[PDB]
Amino acid sequence: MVISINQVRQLYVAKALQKSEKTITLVAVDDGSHTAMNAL
Amino acid sequence: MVISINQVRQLYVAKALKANTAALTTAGDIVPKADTAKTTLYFQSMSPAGIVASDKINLKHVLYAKATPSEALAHKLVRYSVTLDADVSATPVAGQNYILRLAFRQYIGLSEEDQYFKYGEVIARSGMTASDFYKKMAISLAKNLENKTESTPLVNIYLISAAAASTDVPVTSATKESDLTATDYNQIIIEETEQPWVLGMMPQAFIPFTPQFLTITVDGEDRLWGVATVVTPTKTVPDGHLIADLEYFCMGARGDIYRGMGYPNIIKTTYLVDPGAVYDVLDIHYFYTGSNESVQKSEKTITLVAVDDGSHTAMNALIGAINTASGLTIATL
Amino acid sequence: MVISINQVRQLYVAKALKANTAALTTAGDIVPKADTAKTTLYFQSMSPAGIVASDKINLKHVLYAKATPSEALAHKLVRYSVTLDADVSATPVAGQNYILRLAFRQYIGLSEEDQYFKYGEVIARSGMTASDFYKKMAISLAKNLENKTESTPLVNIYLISAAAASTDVPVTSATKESDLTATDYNQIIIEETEQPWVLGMMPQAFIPFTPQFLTITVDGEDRLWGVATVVTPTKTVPDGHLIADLEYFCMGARGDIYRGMGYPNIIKTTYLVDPGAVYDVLDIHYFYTGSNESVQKSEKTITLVAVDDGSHTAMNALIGAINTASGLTIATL
Amino acid sequence: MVISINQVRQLYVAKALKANTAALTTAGDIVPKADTAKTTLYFQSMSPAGIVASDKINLKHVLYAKATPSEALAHKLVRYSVTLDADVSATPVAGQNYILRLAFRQYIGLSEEDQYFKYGEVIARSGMTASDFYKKMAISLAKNLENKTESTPLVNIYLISAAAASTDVPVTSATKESDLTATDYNQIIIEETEQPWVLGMMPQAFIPFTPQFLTITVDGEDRLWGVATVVTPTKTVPDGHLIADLEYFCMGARGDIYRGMGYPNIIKTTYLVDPGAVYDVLDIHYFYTGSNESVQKSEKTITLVAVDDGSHTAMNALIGAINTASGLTIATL
Amino acid sequence: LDTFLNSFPTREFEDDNEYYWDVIGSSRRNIPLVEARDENGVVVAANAANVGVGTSPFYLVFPEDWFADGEVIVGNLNQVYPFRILGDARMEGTNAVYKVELMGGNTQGVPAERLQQGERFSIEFAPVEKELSRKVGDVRFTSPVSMRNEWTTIRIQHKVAGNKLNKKLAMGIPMVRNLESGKQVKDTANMWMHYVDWEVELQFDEYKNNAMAWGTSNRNLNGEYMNFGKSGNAIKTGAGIFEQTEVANTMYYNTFSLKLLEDALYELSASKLAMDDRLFVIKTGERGAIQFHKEVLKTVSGWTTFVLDNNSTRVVEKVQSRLHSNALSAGFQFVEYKAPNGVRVRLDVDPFYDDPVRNKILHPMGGVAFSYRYDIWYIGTMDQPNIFKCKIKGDNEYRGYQWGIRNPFTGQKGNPYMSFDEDSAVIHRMATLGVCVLDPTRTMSLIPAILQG
Amino acid sequence: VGVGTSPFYLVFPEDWFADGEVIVGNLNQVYPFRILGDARMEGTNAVYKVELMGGNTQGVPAERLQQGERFSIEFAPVEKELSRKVGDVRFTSPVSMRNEW
Amino acid sequence: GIRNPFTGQKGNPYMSFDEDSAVIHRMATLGVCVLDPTRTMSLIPAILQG
Amino acid sequence: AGKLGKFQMLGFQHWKGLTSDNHLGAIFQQAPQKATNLMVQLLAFYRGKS
Amino acid sequence: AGKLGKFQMLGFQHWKGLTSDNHLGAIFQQAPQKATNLMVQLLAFYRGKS
Repeated sequence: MVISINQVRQLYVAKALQKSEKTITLVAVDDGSHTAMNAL
Repeated sequence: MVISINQVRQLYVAKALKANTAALTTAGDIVPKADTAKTTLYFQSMSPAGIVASDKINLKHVLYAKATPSEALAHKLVRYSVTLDADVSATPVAGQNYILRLAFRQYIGLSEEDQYFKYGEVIARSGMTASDFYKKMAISLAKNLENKTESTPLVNIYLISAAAASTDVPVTSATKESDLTATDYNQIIIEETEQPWVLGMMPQAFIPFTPQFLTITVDGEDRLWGVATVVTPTKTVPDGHLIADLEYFCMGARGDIYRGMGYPNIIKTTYLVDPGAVYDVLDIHYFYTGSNESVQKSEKTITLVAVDDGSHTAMNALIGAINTASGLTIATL
Repeated sequence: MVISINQVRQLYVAKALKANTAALTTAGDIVPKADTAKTTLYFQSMSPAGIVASDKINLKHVLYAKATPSEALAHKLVRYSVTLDADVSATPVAGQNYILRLAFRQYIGLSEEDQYFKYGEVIARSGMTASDFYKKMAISLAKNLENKTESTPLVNIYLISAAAASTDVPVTSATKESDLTATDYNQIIIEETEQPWVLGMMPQAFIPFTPQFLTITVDGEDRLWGVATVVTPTKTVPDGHLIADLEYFCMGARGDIYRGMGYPNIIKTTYLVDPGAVYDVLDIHYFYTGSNESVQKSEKTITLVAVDDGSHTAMNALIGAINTASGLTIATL
Repeated sequence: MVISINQVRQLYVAKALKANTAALTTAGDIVPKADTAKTTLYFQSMSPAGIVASDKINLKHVLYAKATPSEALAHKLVRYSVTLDADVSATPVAGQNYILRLAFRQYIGLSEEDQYFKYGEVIARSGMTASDFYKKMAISLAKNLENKTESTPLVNIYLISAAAASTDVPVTSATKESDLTATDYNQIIIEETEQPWVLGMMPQAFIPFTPQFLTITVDGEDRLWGVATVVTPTKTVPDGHLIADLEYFCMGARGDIYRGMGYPNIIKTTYLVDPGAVYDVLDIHYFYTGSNESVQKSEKTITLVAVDDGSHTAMNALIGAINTASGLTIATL
Repeated sequence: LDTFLNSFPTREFEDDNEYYWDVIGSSRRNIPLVEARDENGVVVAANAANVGVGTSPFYLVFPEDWFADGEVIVGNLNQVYPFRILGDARMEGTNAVYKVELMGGNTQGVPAERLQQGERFSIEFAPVEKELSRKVGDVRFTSPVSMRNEWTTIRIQHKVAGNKLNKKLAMGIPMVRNLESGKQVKDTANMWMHYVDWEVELQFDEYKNNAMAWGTSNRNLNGEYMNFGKSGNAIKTGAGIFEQTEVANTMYYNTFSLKLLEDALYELSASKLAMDDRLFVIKTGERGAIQFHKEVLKTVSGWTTFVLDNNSTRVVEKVQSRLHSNALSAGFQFVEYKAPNGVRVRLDVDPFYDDPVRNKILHPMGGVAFSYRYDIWYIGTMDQPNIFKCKIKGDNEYRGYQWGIRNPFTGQKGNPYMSFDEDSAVIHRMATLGVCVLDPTRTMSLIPAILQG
Repeated sequence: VGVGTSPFYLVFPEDWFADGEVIVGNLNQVYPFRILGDARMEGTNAVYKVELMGGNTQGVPAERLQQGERFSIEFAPVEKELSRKVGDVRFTSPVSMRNEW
Repeated sequence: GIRNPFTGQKGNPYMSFDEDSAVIHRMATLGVCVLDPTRTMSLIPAILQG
Repeated sequence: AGKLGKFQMLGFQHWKGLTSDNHLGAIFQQAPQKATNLMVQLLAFYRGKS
Repeated sequence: AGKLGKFQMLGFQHWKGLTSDNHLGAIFQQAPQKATNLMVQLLAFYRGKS
């Protein structure tokens, strides 16, 4: 659903490895320990 | 789901981490690419329709880059422990109706003025114990909450036995007292429930409540028969549904906003996340400042959502890659 | 796609085969259910939302029940072997425009009156062997057909070095003369292409083509310079994209016909066919007849699908079960 | 030349590095001055009229500082290798006039609309060897190009014998058939000319060209008798004429914008760059930002030049000093 | 270029919203054969005896249920081997295995070479008996499709130090005013704002036209635009006339031939045009008209049957002079070719093809490869334009200054509402635009390969 | 080089192109180029940062980035939302000639 | 910036910032007073404080 | 067969004989009819504005 | 904040601050206009009434 943004928000999925603010969001799967994200 | 933005947000799924722009074969694959001077950073993601490169991050206009685990996004389900206040009586009164009232807010409507009350009643008898009372209360509560005709899964009722205070046993409208044999029951837990979710239509929402008791006459005086103590949550709501609604929204900035508006004549976007997986996130906030007069900051953010496996692998590697590429010092999960 | 029905057709996916109604947990499980009397037959299927059962088959009113293999449903891609006819000349004839015309009958439309013509040209020079000619012709064919600009895929050009008559050296508009270092090329294969497919809006179609040659003066007489012969195809288009549109159509019989129509006010059907897999099929035709004046039949079709590992293990066990259950003797492909 | 400015640019020549403002005696002497906190950086230059100091650089506000060598600025003279293509004929075809057409694109005007063509004609004979053809062709081109007697041929022409495939052989309208004796000539080279340069009013421009051939008749078809393939250049216009116009322009931001307008009623400006020497360069970009409500930026460049002497000794010392003084780490080219 | 674009009409929309139109086509089909099977289901190979001997029955397998019961279906050899659908189709999952019977007196059968993959079948009729007839036949339907186009936006700016307010020029050397053609013109203007009021307009309309014609699409096939603005939002470029058209009906040659051309143009005219209305008007550059001439000659030069005499051709005409009383001129040029049908190839050379600034690739035979390029732009006649340039109503372009104390663009000399304190001015100009070519297949183009990739 | 819309540098002999403008090489749209920032100066040369527009996903042939290649100015495309400034304009001047007796 | 979505103005003669946006700003100055706080008695529940 | 533009979903779909309502939903000629006069306002006592 | 009907697909949505056409397309306020004065009729020589 719709969120509030700091002028943009763009998500990339790592399935296999005057100021205008921008945010880049990377997601990856958890296997119980935090691997594939401390790998990012 | 609509959200707030700092003028833009982007999302890219890290389904697999490669080491070159030549290994982006499967969709979701991604690599962080940065100059050896470490002046810019960007990500080459493999789209289902090919390959892409995220906007370029000027490493001297970086506001904050933090990694978020999945435990921090899994909504923790509120529990309420319910018992008999030993002040009025440590046991039930043999002729009093023990009514319980669960007041609900943010029922179908959006507001707190959207109130909704469900009840549970137990008229108590002489030889009744606390165990029997809790049992019958749970049945009365389930038949009104854990039924199969209520449009919404309001709560989840449980029972705990002093022999195993760690094990909670469920109670549904189908449960019968014969299935509840233990004679040592000491409380009734009442959790929230994961509500129905619909990608881009129905965001992950909840309906909280307060167990409000009614009065009984114990010694000719109106006194409450119980207490609703909050306990440490035990169940959670994984973030798969949040990340998918974030992707559904963040793929309407670098893509089609008429997601279905005009059905045969659409552009079908191919979202890449599995709402049944738990992702661990990385949000890099940065901006763009222009030249002499154009000093205003265009702030930006991009999110990377990788998968979790208990341990936070698949992001510590992603993090290490971004750190060696851009020199940034991001904390591991 | 849209198909012709003999008053109805139902589809059910058989992802996993179980032995009980209790084992149906995952959304592709299936059981063939019948009684010891062998008087009726039905299938208990696991849907995204709970168990379902198919209409009941009167085992005395079965008209036919045949399992097709996956190979039968894969469209073979017709391919020609283009050469220069040794009667005109076994080698190129300098100064002559060796033009080649490729006709396309079912171009964007669907009629045979909607044609499309793409060309390939090569002007020959002295000392030009046959391999050099085929090289140059394949290159000019790619640049006109396998370009990054044509709205649609049309053909797959190849080359065959007589030293390896099996391997089909491919060619694309990116390929350059130097990438082809052989001297024993003897034919220009031209194979039809898999056209693009999207579930439920673009049926799996093909554009058929015939290579038409042109004239060249060899010894004073206008003569055709080549001969196009069809050879046994070697690339087949699996049925994944086909079973998938079948489902899309046959699931609106059990469910919603308003697919995506009023975009936010819709019932989203969840489909279990993977368009990247290879399914066998098991179609069963039967009818219902009434009592003493409603003797008119109502023929009704039911078909089942199951992935193919190459040896048809999934569907073979499927029907072996149906035969142990219904007395029928369908043949194990 | 008129370069572009990001709100300003300025140049300071560095003939010597003295390490103290007391050691600045002769012109071109320079010393990088920076406090011990490295909060500001400036340069003290020994002008011919005394001493001047560069604007003060807020070292927190340095955008890019890169030292570029002299080779990076020496325009390479595009060469060509005209030869008979063995495809058509590895020897001249008697009776055919082998016309060659030089096509000049940026002729006096700036645009490519301003074209200019110089031709060359050679009719072949029996026994005429390739070398003999290249010979007569070079001569015809020279006698048609160099026969202006004013400034310079539009291109320089050379022959090369297979004996010494590296040694060129000039060919001008004064050259004679007898002057050219060797018979193992393989090709005609056509290099472009360094046109005249005038400080202030005639910048370093060039005239690009392509040799267009004209068609002859081999066995039965019109055909281009040769191929013009580029070879690696072997002559580079040095930097001197390029830095000199830079100074002439960058010394009207410090000095007078009028240079000779009111000719006798003008100022003599002493330019410290020798237009016949090679100079490395060192550009620094920085800005100024105000106190409050005055956060607009004023970007400004400071250029420093130093004679290259084989190894870049003059600029590497200047860089090392600026690093020890300012705290930067500019890389030594 | 500006004349080339003014040759097209304009369409005025209501907003900057992606739009689509309906595409309705053709109906008549014929079904391919997948397989044919013996009386026993055994599939017929190619090297096999005929089948259906003695009006024996057999099975035909198709990729679709398109034929009904009791219908007569014919193959490639129409009406020589007629097949009768004597039974409904028994579907093998998607293929409609019919049972058939030869119904034209056939006694010897039907060869196994006419019952092979690809064999095409249409529908003749459903014949029935005079008396006691039972039901046969059915009917069939179709459905159309649609297409889409987008828009784009452009921006220009120029900043000017404030001292350029009433900044006279000595005019030692005359002042110049660059023009659209490329020509300079000596101008008599002391103020230098005259020379920025011209370049911003010039550079801006050039931006528009160069994008309108030579714009490309930034979008993927998933729907994602791939270049992201400095703000972070994605840039949404459209596509130009050329890119929208060259997706269909475009050949890339390394060698031109009137043989190739007439085949293309005739085959098309047969499939699409009447006998008349096959008049094509090719548009080319001067080098192509030469290339056309030389090839028409190469061809006519092969008409060794006829003899060409200047009495009718007049390649050697008598001119008046004084060096002689019988003095002759000599020259000709081919400009048309009437091929064996109402197809007729006229020409129209346009300067837009010869421009050497835009065009940088050089044909080795002279000029730019873009003049060796033949474009038919309006095949047939459409009730409405197939190519039109799109604009929005009221929302076309916006101007604005971001200046401090002095506005040289206006001569204000005093700012109540300052933007900044740097004593400078900026001008900003933004405009949206787009173009559509409804059908890319209604335009032909013969292009040299060096203009490719 | 421009594989996966990666950025690279187009060195030039002067500063003729602005930020956000798209410049076109010899092929003139097959490979569109977008200017990523203002021109850094290497002496008199103007070094730009670029990236391929036009859906490019495979790059640009190295043979298409050698000396002498010609580049023109195509347009300056900008986003539809919150669009910051891009572009510039350009100028020229005459010449003269002489004679005697 | 270059255009105002608030008031509908498409051309900006005095631009504030170069990014194409528009931000509104509104402020009020307010006050409230009781003359005599003894004139109001209240009975507040004890759970609503502290 | 095949597509003409870069973003085109629909292909020419054909069927034969008996035409059910699954056919009419497969050619996009079925849609849920928007009940305009029916609309629920959720019942609550709105203590806002009080 | 729950499902009242059985097929209720929408949910009460809410955002703060600056919006985007994406925000408006996520709440079903952006739709593509259909060009009704435009229609491509594919061209052919229709030899069916012959």
